[PDB]
Amino acid sequence: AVGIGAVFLGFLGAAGSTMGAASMTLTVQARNLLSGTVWGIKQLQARVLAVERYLRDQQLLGIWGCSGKLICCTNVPWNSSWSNRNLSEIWDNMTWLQWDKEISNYTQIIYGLLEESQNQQEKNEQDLLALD
Amino acid sequence: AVGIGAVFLGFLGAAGSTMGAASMTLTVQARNLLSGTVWGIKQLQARVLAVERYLRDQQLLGIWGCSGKLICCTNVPWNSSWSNRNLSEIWDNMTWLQWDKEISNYTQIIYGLLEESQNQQEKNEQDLLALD
Amino acid sequence: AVGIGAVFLGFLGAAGSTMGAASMTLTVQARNLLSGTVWGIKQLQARVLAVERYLRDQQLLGIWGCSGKLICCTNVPWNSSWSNRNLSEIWDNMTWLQWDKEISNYTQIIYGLLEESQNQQEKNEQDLLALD
Amino acid sequence: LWVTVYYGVPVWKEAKTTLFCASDARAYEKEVHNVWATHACVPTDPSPQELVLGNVTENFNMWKNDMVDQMHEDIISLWDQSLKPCVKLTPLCVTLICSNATVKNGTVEEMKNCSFNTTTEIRDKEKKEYALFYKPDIVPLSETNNTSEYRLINCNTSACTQACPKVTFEPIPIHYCAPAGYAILKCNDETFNGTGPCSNVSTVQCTHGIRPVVSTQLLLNGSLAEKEIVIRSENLTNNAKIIIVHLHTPVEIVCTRPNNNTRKSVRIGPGQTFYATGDIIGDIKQAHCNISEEKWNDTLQKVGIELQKHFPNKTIKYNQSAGGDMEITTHSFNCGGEFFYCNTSNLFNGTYNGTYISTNSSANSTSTITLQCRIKQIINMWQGVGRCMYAPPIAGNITCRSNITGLLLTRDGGTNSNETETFRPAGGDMRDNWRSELYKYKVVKIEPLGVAPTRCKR
Amino acid sequence: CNTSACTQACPKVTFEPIPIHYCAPAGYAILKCNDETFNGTGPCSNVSTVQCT
Amino acid sequence: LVLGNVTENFNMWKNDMVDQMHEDIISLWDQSLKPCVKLTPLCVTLICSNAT
Ligand SMILES: *[C@@H]1O[C@H](CO)[C@@H](O[C@@H]2O[C@H](CO)[C@@H](O[C@@H]3O[C@H](CO[C@H]4O[C@H](CO[C@H]5O[C@H](CO)[C@@H](O)[C@H](O)[C@@H]5O)[C@@H](O)[C@H](O[C@H]5O[C@H](CO)[C@@H](O)[C@H](O)[C@@H]5O)[C@@H]4O)[C@@H](O)[C@H](O)[C@@H]3O)[C@H](O)[C@H]2NC(C)=O)[C@H](O)[C@H]1NC(C)=O
Ligand SMILES: *[C@@H]1O[C@H](CO)[C@@H](O[C@@H]2O[C@H](CO)[C@@H](O[C@@H]3O[C@H](CO[C@H]4O[C@H](CO[C@H]5O[C@H](CO)[C@@H](O)[C@H](O)[C@@H]5O)[C@@H](O)[C@H](O)[C@@H]4O)[C@@H](O)[C@H](O)[C@@H]3O)[C@H](O)[C@H]2NC(C)=O)[C@H](O)[C@H]1NC(C)=O
Ligand SMILES: *[C@@H]1O[C@H](CO)[C@@H](O[C@@H]2O[C@H](CO)[C@@H](O)[C@H](O)[C@H]2NC(C)=O)[C@H](O)[C@H]1NC(C)=O
Ligand SMILES: *[C@@H]1O[C@H](CO)[C@@H](O[C@@H]2O[C@H](CO)[C@@H](O)[C@H](O)[C@H]2NC(C)=O)[C@H](O)[C@H]1NC(C)=O
Repeated sequence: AVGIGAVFLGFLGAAGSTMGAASMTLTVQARNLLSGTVWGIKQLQARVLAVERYLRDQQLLGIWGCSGKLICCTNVPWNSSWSNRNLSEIWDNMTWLQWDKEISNYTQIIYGLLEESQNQQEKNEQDLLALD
Repeated sequence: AVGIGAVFLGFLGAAGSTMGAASMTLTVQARNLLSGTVWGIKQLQARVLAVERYLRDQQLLGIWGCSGKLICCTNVPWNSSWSNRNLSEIWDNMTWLQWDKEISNYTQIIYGLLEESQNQQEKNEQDLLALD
Repeated sequence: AVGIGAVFLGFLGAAGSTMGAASMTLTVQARNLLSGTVWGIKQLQARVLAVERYLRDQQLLGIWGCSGKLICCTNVPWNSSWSNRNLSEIWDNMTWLQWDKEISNYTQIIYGLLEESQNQQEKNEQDLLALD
Repeated sequence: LWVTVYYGVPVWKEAKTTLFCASDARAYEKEVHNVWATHACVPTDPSPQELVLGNVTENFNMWKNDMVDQMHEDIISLWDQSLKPCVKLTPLCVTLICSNATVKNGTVEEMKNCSFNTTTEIRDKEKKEYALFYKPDIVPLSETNNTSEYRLINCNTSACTQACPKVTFEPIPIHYCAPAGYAILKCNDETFNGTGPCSNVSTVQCTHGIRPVVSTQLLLNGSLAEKEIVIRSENLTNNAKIIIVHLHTPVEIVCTRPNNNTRKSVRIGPGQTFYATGDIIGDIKQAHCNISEEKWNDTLQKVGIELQKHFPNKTIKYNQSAGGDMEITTHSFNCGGEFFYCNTSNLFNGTYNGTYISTNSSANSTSTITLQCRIKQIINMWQGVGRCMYAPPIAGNITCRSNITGLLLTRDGGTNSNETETFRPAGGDMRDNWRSELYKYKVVKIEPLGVAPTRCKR
Repeated sequence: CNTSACTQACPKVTFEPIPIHYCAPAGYAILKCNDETFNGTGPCSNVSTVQCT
Repeated sequence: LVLGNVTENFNMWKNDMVDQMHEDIISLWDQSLKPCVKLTPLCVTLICSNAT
């Protein structure tokens, strides 16, 4: 929605801040996931391990329709048993680093509720184009 | 679209079904294209052969404006000599595995007819934004 | 849009033409950035030196909102001190190969003025959805 | 106006990379490890065609290229790799008692009949063997009171590995290809000196087939210039630069070893053999090379006129080589297995004053200049490579017939306000053999992300 | 000693046949024919897909 | 995972899995003998009497 990029705060400078402050500076952690140089067979693996990881994060966001390095809001209903917390006590004081300790037990079954049906809404868009 | 994902049917469970049923399940075949572990110089090739083949499929769908792992419908006209078959006798009984035997001979020249004019419509959208 | 490709001029055939004529043919240079074969340890790096470069060009365009291989126009103001030239004396006679000789002194800070936060207009769009 | 980015932009930056090898398909019909090209290189194809570009003008340069140094390192490491499974000799550092090799009631002047005690495959037992060794391979042992006891020229500095008889030294052509994201620019100017701007540039993926020919003082089986003889130097003012002359038309040289050698196998240790020369079955004759005299005189007059382009008032003299060790002052090459070291003082003896003399009204149209060659087997070939190799003998007479396409001259020091400015042959650094072939090519990195202003706003 | 020189097998390594699973890389699959009357050449009408044999 | 109505051709006698496994077992068995003793001083003359 704009041409601009990442901020000068450095690779992990937003760690320890709020969830809203770490909703900014996402571009910097997105930027620093690729590099390359040479120290032989021990380091050549450290080349390809930079790729095998990164495309995996380009898999799932391509699965969910997000398709980038951005905020991607969906319409899967949040089950209240996952956090049992309102928006203001999550976003204004908590950190991502300690929010992951509460959500990481449930991220797999969240992916298990992001599991079943993106392709049929792609088919719904195709039905809206073709039939309608 | 919706913010959901794959199906539970496994990697190739839709093989042998119809084109309608294999127009579902498309996310699973696109999700199992990357993995990583170690058995030395014989297996290191099996790492990079996972990536060199994956990004090529991310090339062409990026060329055609599809830009993802999804249903992507165009407006290039279908020459009738390629199949000489109507819609219902393709999508309701035929399998993708046996449709590829009929379409693979002409797939190269179909991609050749998928090699003319994307760059000029990106210029046309630039004309629609700038001039209009 | 249209799901179609490139031109028959070959890999660098638009070099030496105008900026308008090399605003065509852009698909061809983008398609020939990946290949694969084997000549051992001297060539295996020559495999990954493709991918380690190519995903880098998929990083920056993934950040700037472009997300592909296309024309991507922004709303960042052009500082006049960079070229001091109008549009017709750039686009109709100059070559990209000699435009880069003038612009590459400044491309770091032009990329540098494409910095801080695309993330905030991934937030404002969310402010159009969550709040409005 | 607003900033706008473009992907797929043809913008170049010259850079270093790792180019890889491509060889033609028919060599893959042969067995593995015969030549290094057929073992692992990729199969080339004429599908990446030569594509002429637009109005591009691009700078090229030979003398600080990276392709020639990379090719030199590849040939060093590949030839080192080819000698790993072969026999390392080592029980051949014994004392050799070398008498006269009186081949059928007459002595040979080049070969000694050296007898030595070999350890057999049973390491407590020994047997006496004999072999005929060339005199460049043989050094007298010490200052002791015995003139009949000799030694190999090694064992003082290194231990030589015998070259395997199943691998060949045939120069299969090598195509150097840039990886994906890079391109190879080829300068198509026929009058191209090798340094400066080229106004007719093309883009290729894989270079033309370079013959890895190892040769000093002449260039064999190389590519030919399109319309005129091209004289290349880094700077012609400096005397210490090797002047590479590139001929428009080749001169055919035919080389031969006439005496009918044989091959004799000596089993050294468990299951590995040492191949040496046995008897000479016939009569003793001189190994030699032949060049046509009229064509060589015409070629030297033409090299005179395009040398006189840079030296306008002076005549052109050719002198013999500077002298020294035989590996330096002789035309050293490989005539199908055997390493020839030919004397070139008959070729480079003449002068050109300014007037061209036609080859007509000759004394005889079949007159030939004959060079007399020595043959070696212990090849101190390079450095950092496993620096020596024993070349096993090959049975029968041998002939080879090749084309001279280049010369490696060197101007003498400036003195006496000289009217002639004489030139001598030179060699010893092998990069100049491959720098004369990689003169058209350069490697460039594609930078496809570009920035331009336009009226588009997001 | 007439043809080669034998190296002694190390006493700390074993000749025991530990089973080996052959796996295809990512982007490939292994088809297993489940026909019990299968001769070994021809069509199989009961095929499954597996990653590691 | 059992599949649907797929019928697929199989063949043993020109498979590539068996040749690759043969090459792997050859190269792995060669690799396992590299650090071991090569003998070589056992090529001496052996005086062999009856092992009574
Ligand atoms: C394959 O071939 C082998 C040779 O190639 C052969 O080995 C030889 O076998 C013969 C036949 O037995 C031996 O010859 C006999 O040696 C005895 C010596 O016995 C006394 O000494 C031993 C210690 O041995 C020392 O002496 C010998 C001979 O001088 C030396 O070679 C050796 O290096 C030692 O220095 C000692 O332990 C004995 O004491 C034991 O036995 C007594 C009873 O006899 C017990 O009461 C006591 O508690 C203890 O247990 C004994 O005092 C000699 O007396 C004979 O006259 C004869 O010379 C060779 O020594 C032997 N050589 C080698 C190198 O081993 C293999 O037998 C043969 N194998 C097969 C299957 O065919
Ligand atoms: C280089 O130098 C080597 C030695 O260092 C030379 O080899 C020797 O050459 C001499 C000269 O010819 C040989 O001596 C002669 O041998 C005659 C034997 O001929 C009869 O026997 C033949 C089989 O040879 C056996 O006998 C000889 C002598 O006892 C043994 O040494 C052999 O090992 C064999 O057991 C038959 O085939 C043949 O028909 C004859 O019946 C003998 O009659 C002479 O009196 C004389 O001694 C000598 O045998 C060679 N030794 C070896 C080891 O080859 C070699 O020729 C030199 N070559 C050159 C080019 O200079
Ligand atoms: C080459 O010369 C030698 C030496 O003269 C010849 O051999 C001997 O000749 C002498 C007399 O000339 C005789 O006493 C010996 O009996 C000869 N010995 C042998 C073994 O022949 C020899 O004949 C000459 N020719 C050749 C072909 O070797
Ligand atoms: C070994 O020598 C013979 C004769 O000395 C060679 O035969 C000649 O080969 C040339 C090749 O150009 C022909 O022109 C001649 O007609 C041949 N015969 C004669 C009688 O000269 C033979 O080629 C040589 N062997 C090798 C491998 O070169």
